[PDB]
Amino acid sequence: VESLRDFQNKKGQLLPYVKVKDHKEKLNIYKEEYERAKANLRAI
Repeated sequence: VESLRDFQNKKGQLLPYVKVKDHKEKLNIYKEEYERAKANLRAI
């Protein structure tokens, strides 16, 4: 039972999901910064 438990533990994995969310928020922040700087320097 405990070996099967650690088997499902090794199955999950979670690292792809956390990398997905990390790269998503990174791209969002980067796009926000790009738009902000572009608008600011266009106005200036």
